[PDB]
Amino acid sequence: GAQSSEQTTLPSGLQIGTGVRPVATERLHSQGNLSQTNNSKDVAIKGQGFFQ
Amino acid sequence: LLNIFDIAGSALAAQSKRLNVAASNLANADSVTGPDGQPYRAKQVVFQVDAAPGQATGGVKVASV
Repeated sequence: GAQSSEQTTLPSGLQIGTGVRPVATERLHSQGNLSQTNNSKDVAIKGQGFFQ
Repeated sequence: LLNIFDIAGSALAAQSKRLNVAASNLANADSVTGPDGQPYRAKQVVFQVDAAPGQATGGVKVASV
């Protein structure tokens, strides 16, 4: 309703709302640590980029 | 309205008004505000013996909530 400002009054309306649907599943793309495997054919990446 | 019918009907009306006030109280417990914005003051009814002229008894009136 209308707040007259004559009295301190509560702004009472009514809206209920619903639900908490999941909106996204973000992928936190940070540089992981490195682990030495001593294998010659194995390789890791510093910085961004993906093997195709 | 027949006399004893008047007595008992007044009783019915008074008890009904008492119950309505009690229902309003029980429903408006935990009510932050009124319309203009003021506490909801709990309400009670006042019972008085009816038939001011004659016999000093007979019926109940619930004037002045």
